Amino acid sequence: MQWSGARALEALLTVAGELRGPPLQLDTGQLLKIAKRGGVTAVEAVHAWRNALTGAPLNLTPEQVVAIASHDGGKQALETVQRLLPVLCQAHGLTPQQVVAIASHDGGKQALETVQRLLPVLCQAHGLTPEQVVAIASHDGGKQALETVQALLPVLCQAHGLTPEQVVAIASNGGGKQALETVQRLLPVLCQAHGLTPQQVVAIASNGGGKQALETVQRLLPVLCQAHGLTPQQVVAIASRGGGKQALETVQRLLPVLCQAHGLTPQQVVAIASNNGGKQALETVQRLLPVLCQAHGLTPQQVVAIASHDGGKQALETVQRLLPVLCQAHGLTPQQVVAIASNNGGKQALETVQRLLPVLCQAHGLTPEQVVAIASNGGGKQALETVQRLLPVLCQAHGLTPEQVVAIASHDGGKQALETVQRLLPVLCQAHGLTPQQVVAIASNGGGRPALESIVAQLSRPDPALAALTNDHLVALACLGGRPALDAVKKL
DNA sequence: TGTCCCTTCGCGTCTCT
DNA sequence: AGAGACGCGAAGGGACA
Repeated sequence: MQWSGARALEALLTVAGELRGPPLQLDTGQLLKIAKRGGVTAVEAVHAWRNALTGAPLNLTPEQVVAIASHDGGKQALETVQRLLPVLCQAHGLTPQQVVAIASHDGGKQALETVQRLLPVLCQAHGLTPEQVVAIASHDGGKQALETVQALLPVLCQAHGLTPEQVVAIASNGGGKQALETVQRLLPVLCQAHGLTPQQVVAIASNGGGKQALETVQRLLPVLCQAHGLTPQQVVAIASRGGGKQALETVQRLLPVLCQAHGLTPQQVVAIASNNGGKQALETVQRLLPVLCQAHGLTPQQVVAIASHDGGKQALETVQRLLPVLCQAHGLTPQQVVAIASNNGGKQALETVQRLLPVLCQAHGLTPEQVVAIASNGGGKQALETVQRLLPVLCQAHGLTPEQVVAIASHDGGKQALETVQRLLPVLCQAHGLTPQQVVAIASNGGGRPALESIVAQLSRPDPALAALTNDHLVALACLGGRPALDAVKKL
């Protein structure tokens, strides 16, 4: 495509077709996906050994191969997986899914090779579970996290009195080596000098870009409290709730402005920045707040709500754009649009709503009020889309009212709930004698899926705290609490 | 042009009261 | 109920060969 070599672009497009060909069945989006983050060697390599990967001792799925390949160094990983997957699975007892998960990142070769080399000395001499070692390694720069963990885990646990859980939490992100190193250096300083509980320091470090956040706090903590009247707790919030270095800096820079000119409480400013891409939200509310509280739009309170979530920027922009079209064209109050946008993935919901509202309301016979309810949760897009698919099959093949399906959908994780009802409603109702309404009741909550999955596992294989509770109790329990409630009872 | 490592950001799901 | 934690992963940048 680009410019350097000559004429061998044939060979590239040759292969591009043969991967739609018959070991893998790659669609366009996937080849694109590989080509994009993986590069051409990646695409070359998939083809290169696509039969070897599909069967043999590996028996990987296509989407697994895609997953491994579509990353910087993808080629290297694919080669390194062929070599090591069997030995890591047998000689160190990992699942394939685990080996893949290690591999599906930038520098997978380095991660895999380093696991092989250090999985024992960690699990043995530092009593770490393999789960934990995989966790540390399942990230960009895994080699470094692993390697650094080995070096510092004695030191961090002896001299600074940290739990191993905490060390793993820190290392189990991108930039582990850095966060670890930076903690070691700054833990005393931050603790004695700036007066922070080690718990808070670990909180901060246990995100991506922790090194930055630690350093930035040390520097900016005094100022934000002294000059800007923030509590250290409030500062730590920002620095560990996603905002990181960026948010802290942005807060300092934009705090006076948003309070004087745009008239917000610092309590709100913190709320807004205590999230991923605070910087983004903040800057977005600095603009846009006017045009939202004018161009009829909304109250500051409402704007703050929309912004106080991951990807607030997206939400605010999607609101300003689609607010008129939804309100005027599809007949929604601004109150509803705000509700829809006041969640993770607001942009996604609003957009999905606009395109599925009519579809649901004519073709599937829902009220708008219903659609809004479905949309007014985290992962709205997913529910709406799943409702669309699964409504007819749920009502016909499994005989539920719509009002029921909407109930199941109207909760965070709606998608999972619905899907899981589909899998389990039969086995539950016939094999263990539950009644749809019960199964629906269980599902109509947060954590509806794990509730159901738990409820089944229990009935099919009556785990240690057997009998005692009859089925109707387990149901009532699961509605009340869910998987927490059932696990909790099992522990008694 | 590939490989490896680091940081920021966005979406989705579950639980803790 | 809503806030907060957790998991997953895209995207963007830097360093070096």
